[PDB]
Amino acid sequence: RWQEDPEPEDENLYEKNPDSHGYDKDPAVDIWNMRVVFFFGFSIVLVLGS
Amino acid sequence: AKTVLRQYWDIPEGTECHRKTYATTSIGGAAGLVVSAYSVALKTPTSFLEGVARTGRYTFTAAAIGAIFGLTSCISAQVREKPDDPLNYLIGGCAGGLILGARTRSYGIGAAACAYMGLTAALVKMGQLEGWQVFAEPKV
Amino acid sequence: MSMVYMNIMMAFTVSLVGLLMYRSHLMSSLLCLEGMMLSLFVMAALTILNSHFTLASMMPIILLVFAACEAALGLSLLVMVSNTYGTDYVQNLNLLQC
Amino acid sequence: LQYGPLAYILGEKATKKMTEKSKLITVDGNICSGKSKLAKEIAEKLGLKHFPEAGIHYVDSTTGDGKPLPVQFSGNCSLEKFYDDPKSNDGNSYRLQAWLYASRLLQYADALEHLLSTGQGVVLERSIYSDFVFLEAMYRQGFIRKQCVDHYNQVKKVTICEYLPPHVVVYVDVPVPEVQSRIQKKGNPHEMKITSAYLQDIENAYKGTFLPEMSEKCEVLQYSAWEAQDAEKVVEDIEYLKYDKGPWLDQNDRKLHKLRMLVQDKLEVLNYTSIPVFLPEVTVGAHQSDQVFQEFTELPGRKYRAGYNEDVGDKWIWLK
Amino acid sequence: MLKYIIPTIMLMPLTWLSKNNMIWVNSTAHSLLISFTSLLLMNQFGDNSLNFSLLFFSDSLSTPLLILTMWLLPLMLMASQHHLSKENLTRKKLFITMLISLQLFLIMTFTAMELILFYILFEATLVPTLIIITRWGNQTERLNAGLYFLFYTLAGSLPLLVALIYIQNTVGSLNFLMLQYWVQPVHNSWSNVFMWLACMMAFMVKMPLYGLHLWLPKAHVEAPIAGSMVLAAVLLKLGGYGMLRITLILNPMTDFMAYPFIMLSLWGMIMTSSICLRQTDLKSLIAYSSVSHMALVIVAILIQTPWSYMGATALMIAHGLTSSMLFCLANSNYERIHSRTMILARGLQTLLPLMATWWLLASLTNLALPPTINLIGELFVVMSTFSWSNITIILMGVNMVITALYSLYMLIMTQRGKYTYHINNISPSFTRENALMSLHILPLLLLTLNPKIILGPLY
Amino acid sequence: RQWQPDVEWAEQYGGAVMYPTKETAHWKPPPWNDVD
Amino acid sequence: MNPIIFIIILLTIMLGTIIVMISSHWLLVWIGFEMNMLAIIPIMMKNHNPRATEASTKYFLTQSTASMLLMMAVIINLMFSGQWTVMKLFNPMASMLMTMALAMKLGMAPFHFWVPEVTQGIPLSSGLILLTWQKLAPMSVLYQIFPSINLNLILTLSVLSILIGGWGGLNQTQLRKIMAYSSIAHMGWMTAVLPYNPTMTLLNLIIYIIMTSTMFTMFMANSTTTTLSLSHTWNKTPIMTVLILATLLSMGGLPPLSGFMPKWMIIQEMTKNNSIILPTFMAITALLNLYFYMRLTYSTTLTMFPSTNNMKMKWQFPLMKKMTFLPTMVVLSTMMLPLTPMLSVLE
Amino acid sequence: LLDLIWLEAILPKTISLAQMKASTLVTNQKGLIKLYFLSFLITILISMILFNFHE
Ligand SMILES: CCCCCCCCCCCCO[C@@H]1O[C@H](CO)[C@@H](O[C@H]2O[C@H](CO)[C@@H](O)[C@H](O)[C@H]2O)[C@H](O)[C@H]1O
Ligand SMILES: CCCCCCCCCCCCO[C@@H]1O[C@H](CO)[C@@H](O[C@H]2O[C@H](CO)[C@@H](O)[C@H](O)[C@H]2O)[C@H](O)[C@H]1O
Ligand SMILES: CCCCCCCCCCCCO[C@@H]1O[C@H](CO)[C@@H](O[C@H]2O[C@H](CO)[C@@H](O)[C@H](O)[C@H]2O)[C@H](O)[C@H]1O
Ligand SMILES: CCCCCCCCCCCCO[C@@H]1O[C@H](CO)[C@@H](O[C@H]2O[C@H](CO)[C@@H](O)[C@H](O)[C@H]2O)[C@H](O)[C@H]1O
Ligand SMILES: CCCCCCCCCCCCO[C@@H]1O[C@H](CO)[C@@H](O[C@H]2O[C@H](CO)[C@@H](O)[C@H](O)[C@H]2O)[C@H](O)[C@H]1O
Ligand SMILES: Nc1nc2c(ncn2[C@@H]2O[C@H](COP(=O)(O)OP(=O)(O)OP(=O)(O)O)[C@@H](O)[C@H]2O)c(=O)[nH]1
Ligand SMILES: N=C(N)NC(=N)NCCc1ccc(I)c(Cl)c1
Ligand SMILES: [Mg+2]
Repeated sequence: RWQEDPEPEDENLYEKNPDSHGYDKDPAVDIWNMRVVFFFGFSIVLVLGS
Repeated sequence: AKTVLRQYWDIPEGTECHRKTYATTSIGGAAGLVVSAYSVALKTPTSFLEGVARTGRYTFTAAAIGAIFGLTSCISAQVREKPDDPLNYLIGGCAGGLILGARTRSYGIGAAACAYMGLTAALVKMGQLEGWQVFAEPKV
Repeated sequence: MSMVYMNIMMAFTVSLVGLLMYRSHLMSSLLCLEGMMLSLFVMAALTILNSHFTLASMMPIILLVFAACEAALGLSLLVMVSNTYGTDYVQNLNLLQC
Repeated sequence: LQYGPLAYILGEKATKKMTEKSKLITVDGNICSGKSKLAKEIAEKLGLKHFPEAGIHYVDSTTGDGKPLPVQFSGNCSLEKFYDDPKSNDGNSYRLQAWLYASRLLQYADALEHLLSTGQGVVLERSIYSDFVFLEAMYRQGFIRKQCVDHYNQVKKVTICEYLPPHVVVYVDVPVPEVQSRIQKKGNPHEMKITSAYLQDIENAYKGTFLPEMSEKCEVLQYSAWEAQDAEKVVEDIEYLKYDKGPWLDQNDRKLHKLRMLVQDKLEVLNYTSIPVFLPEVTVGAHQSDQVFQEFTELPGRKYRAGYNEDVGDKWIWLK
Repeated sequence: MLKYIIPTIMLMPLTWLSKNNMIWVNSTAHSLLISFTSLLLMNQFGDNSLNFSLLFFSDSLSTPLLILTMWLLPLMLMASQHHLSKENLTRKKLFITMLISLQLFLIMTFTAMELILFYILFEATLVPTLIIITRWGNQTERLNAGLYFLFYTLAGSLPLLVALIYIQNTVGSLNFLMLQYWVQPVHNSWSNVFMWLACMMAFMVKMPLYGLHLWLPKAHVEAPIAGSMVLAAVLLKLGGYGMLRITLILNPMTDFMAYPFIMLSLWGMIMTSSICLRQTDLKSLIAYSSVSHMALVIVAILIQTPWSYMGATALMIAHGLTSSMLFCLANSNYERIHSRTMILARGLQTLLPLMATWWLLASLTNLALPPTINLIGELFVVMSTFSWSNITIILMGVNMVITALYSLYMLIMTQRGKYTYHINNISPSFTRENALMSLHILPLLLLTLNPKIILGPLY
Repeated sequence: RQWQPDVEWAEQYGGAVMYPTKETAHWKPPPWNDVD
Repeated sequence: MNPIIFIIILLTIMLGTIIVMISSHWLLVWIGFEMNMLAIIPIMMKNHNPRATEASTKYFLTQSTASMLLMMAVIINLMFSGQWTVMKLFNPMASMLMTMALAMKLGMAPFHFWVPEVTQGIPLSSGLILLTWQKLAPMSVLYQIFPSINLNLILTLSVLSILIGGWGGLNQTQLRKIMAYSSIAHMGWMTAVLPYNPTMTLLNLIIYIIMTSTMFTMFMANSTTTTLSLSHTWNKTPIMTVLILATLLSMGGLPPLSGFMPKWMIIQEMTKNNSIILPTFMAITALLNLYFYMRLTYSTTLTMFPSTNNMKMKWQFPLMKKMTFLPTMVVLSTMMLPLTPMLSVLE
Repeated sequence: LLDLIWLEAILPKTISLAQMKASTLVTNQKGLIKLYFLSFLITILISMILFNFHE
């Protein structure tokens, strides 16, 4: 039938980055994303908020 | 149309059934004729006889609904001794809906018509009791 | 009202019914449209003349001039229709059904 | 002043610029018929602008930096693949033909715009009027389906009717055995796989449908392979034409203003080349088209309207 | 409220002016900061509400809903950034913009002093919500789900508009503080019956009431994860919050008008709870669980007692976090096996030990284990409906049994038993997923230590 | 991946009407350029 | 058409409307309609094809009939009052004839049949004039004669138009016909409130014109006349699809968009007059319009329809259509709700 | 029986059918000038004889 791209294969983030936190493919961005979530989420809102 | 509606609402509910059934049948007949006129003008019948058959079919179908509603709703008010009750119109409205199912030979249309026309008649009775305005006179 | 108004009002109604009940020729419906104007011209003239409304005496002329210009436009559309199909039959003007 | 009603009102009328030399000339013929060389000579001698035949990358040549774009931005149409596998299941045969008609339509619009804006005539190699000979040949060899032909005629019906035909049609008549001889001599590996039957169908369409049709409305000049070498004689024939037929005689400043308003707006020119007719050969799925379009926007000088691309050196953008 | 409206608006220039690779980092960080400042709304008094201005006020009802709303935005960004990774940059920013605009409407909706202002913002939330479902939903049926969601709401909300305008003509104001003092009793009449229905049906459809709930399982099965989170956590509570406010001006007619809707809710919760035992799609099961939990809230609101209003508020907050957790847990399985079928992937506790703990904790809150705020809210409702009529305890008790059965059934089927042999892509839980789960359960369980802040004005 | 309309879905909106009946079975989509 | 002639014909269309709006004499009102109708026919015919000739002829017959009925009402009014002042009429038969004549000119149901056919048969720019500017002159007459209009007649015309307009649009795939039926429904809102507060009629008319102009302009920018053609916009001008989505949701009356405002204020004015059943019926019936607006958004913006290979050739050329006032019109079409109290300028 | 059938039937499923049927009545017109102007005559007559809008 028509001209359509094939379905891509789902990529496991751990292949390229075994240390991946699951936020981003870029390891530097991935680590920063983990840090803001953990710092502003747990250290600030949950601890100081509590 | 204002003269017939004046006659119908002048009679007390649950009394003078034959007069009530005549007003609603004539009202139903008028609506049937109006529908037939537009139907014949906008959808040309194949022949003169086919146009007459369609006009009678719609007109009788509409007068049949108007008669059953008037008769059934007037008996319900008489039998129950409940004149100012919307439930009588709900019973009369659903009865007319069933006729439409029969005349259109269908069970879904009859059931749908019973509920929608049954509710509409009940709402009409409430508006008469509570003075609801459909075309309200400008006041402010 | 005066007796003449009966027939002049009737003439407008006859031409209005004629206009609304088409047959085949588009020209025939244009004639009914100009008949309507004619009855309007006569009724307006009678009212204005009888009441001695002096300045309104020009109004029927203005009505006549503008209505003739409208009729000229209608005739132009009729010939364009006739050029397309070879007749002025209104049954041919049904492409915009779909 | 960019052309428009205001420019037209102020005296930019076509009849001013157009002379008796303001002629649109098209050269036609079979494959390897020598039309390319004849077209250049005619243009040189008459001082006309020459348009090389519009191919798969004609549109790229008129936009951006003018260089051809990758193949995915033309749909992966390939003339080479057409010779290698004319019956390929991927629909390349008609996808190419539909793309080539749009390319020719664009070039014809460019040629008319040049003629109407400058007054200088043009020479084209084939046109939207003769493009169908390839489609008929394709269909008769069983390379495309009947539904492809129906699609082609729909697009042609609503596009070709907007434009005026050439003033002069020049046909070079080389027989099929000679064409095949010239194809093998040219030595292009893919072209040599052409069948004489395909070439005979091209000629049949040319002589059966094209030339008789254009004769009713154009000046049709025919030459053999030998007669086409004498370019001067061809140009002598052109200069002695009477121009007593065709709709170019009915044209006037009013009608040519509407025509110039059309050919200058290329999106309006190509409007009906993408009619929503879901033919498998030309239909592109949403995911592919979306992906390809994002790639196109990333090409140099293509993200923004021309003149607003800082990555290719445009300046004063904050005042433009 | 401008101290929350403006920084919420500023999230949009932040997302659009961020570096291409920092849109998730920046939007998540700053929406967590906004969530932090929202705790200042806890300045609540025993007698008076916190009346900021002519447009906005906060009280003990809207304050917990406001804090839940602003907390959910960073959680939604965390949950969405993975399945949107392939999406092009401009469309990623448009998605985040729809989430931000949803929060802006929500915080204004919950603090609007005037009821017609509440209406417009209450209606505005449809637009971004519909866009999120239809544009970024995965399957063909998102288009139908969008329509059912849109037209169920408008079928009820348009009559509410007429009723609200009618009330303002009669009373002269729709300011909620004014109505507290100028409220007059609603007398029996057919006009007042339909005024009552117009004032209530829109909120019933959103809750959703049993019989008007069929749009909700559709919406969830088709929505992306963030759509499901905001739908379950907050958007359902627009109905409850609306009902809690408007019932002020419907007395004493609510005494008898509530009967059909109490019957639908009381019987509805047992039906929907029973339905959960047979659901084959995990998202659909969680969706039906919401209908059952919110049937309790409808009953609580309709019987109008201090205990029922306190229980209704706690239930709305507790369910918001629990149902959002459950959707996030189900989504994390979907991102691996790409199917919502509950029976497809079994025995996941063997492969994902820590994720099975989150599954256990979420299930325990769903069945209302004491002393979670899920149980506190449910218990307060059960206590108050017992006084309303002692027989309700039988229906309330049966639902508690069925709720435990389907909650543990969902846990047992997906986490226990034997793993499915051919499913060999169950990769270890990401830090993002674990953090997302804990950002639901931890505030939920911490609220047990100070429940008063989620008990509402009647506390 | 996310479903997007295919040719089957899109052809639902390419007819003369949205709801074909016996009356309109003969209707055809008008010319692309309005010219008959 | 010669560009200078096209300008003079456009100015005559405007002048005819202006004459209707500034006249105190009934004859001048009639002249304004005659002049306006004469000048609009050439822009219906400009593309010279049988469909454009049929549309121009169907339009001419309808408008000429309506103008004859109008002149009858004027002459009957003269007979029974001896004056020509444009104001309330002095005879109920004259009022019915003028109301029916103006309903015919506006294309209100059941005099609506010409609107979808004429709009379909003329170019987009001509349809833009037909469905916006042409509403001004008849509505301005209704603004002045409304005290003498039969309430039952006008409200019946309004209710029918809202039903016919809503139902008629459900079956349409042609954009011009969708706009035509959408126009019919919106006229019903304008006349339903006229007996109660003409100011709200003006508000609805102005906002309707703005959103209608926006949609026609966006259709013209892409030369789209069918749903399927419009579904190719995402693969050419993605911004345009977002603007179309926002405008359609506004024409659907969804808060917080501008198109909620006229429906909101009409419901208020009717309820102040103890009209509850009618506004509620109108609001629920307007959901029919929202349905087929939403259908367009699905095929244009919220899903990506299949494309064609030749579309790639379009990626290399920019939009060169004027799109005059489009950025302003789209912002007014969607973002005006916070300024609703500004409606008092129309008082 | 209830949540996938009858609660569907009594409202969204039946309501959509009625509108679709009503739309086909309104739009299935023959495009004939004669039939449209004939309906205008019926409308004007009905407006007077039935509803007395001329009073
Ligand atoms: C799905 C629902 C669809 C829409 C349903 C709409 C329901 C609208 C309610 C019907 C209108 C109200 O009903 C109307 O009320 C007024 C109030 O006196 C009555 O008015 C009547 O008053 C007296 C009797 O009291 C009569 O002598 C007089 O002839 C008449 O004017 C009307 O005879 C009645 O028909
Ligand atoms: C759609 C039909 C198109 C063709 C129109 C044909 C022309 C119509 C001519 C109308 C002129 C007559 O108009 C009519 O005259 C009579 C004469 O007093 C008026 O008077 C009549 O009604 C009023 C009521 O208060 C009183 O004067 C009196 O009861 C009665 O005589 C009517 O109020 C007026 O409506
Ligand atoms: C007087 C009325 C006008 C008021 C205008 C006030 C603001 C004017 C801003 C002018 C500068 C805009 O800057 C222009 O847009 C963005 C943001 O900077 C930049 O491009 C952007 O790409 C991506 C986001 O898409 C990011 O990496 C980053 O945000 C930026 O690099 C352009 O490279 C720059 O040329
Ligand atoms: C009581 C208050 C709320 C009432 C709300 C009711 C209003 C209507 C809501 C749904 C509107 C959806 O509008 C339309 O509905 C029908 C089914 O109903 C959908 O159609 C769907 O069901 C029908 C009937 O089984 C199937 O034939 C069809 O294949 C399927 O797609 C349409 O694709 C949708 O466009
Ligand atoms: C409480 C009042 C609420 C008022 C809300 C009004 C909502 C109006 C919604 C649009 C109605 C028309 O919507 C249209 O309905 C029909 C019938 O269901 C659907 O039609 C679909 O279902 C029918 C039923 O089996 C199938 O035969 C048909 O093949 C299928 O296409 C259309 O796909 C849908 O586009
Ligand atoms: N399928 C297809 N091929 C085409 C079309 N136009 C050109 N071609 C091919 O492009 C190639 C070059 O065409 P020609 O100009 O005729 O050959 P040429 O030898 O280079 O030029 P001449 O010497 O003048 O004959 C040939 O293989 C043609 O078949 C077309 O419209 N469709
Ligand atoms: N005819 C109507 N009911 N409406 C109407 N215009 N009433 C006049 C009352 C009014 C309202 C607002 C303003 I500001 C002003 Cl100055 C006057
Ligand atoms: Mg060559």
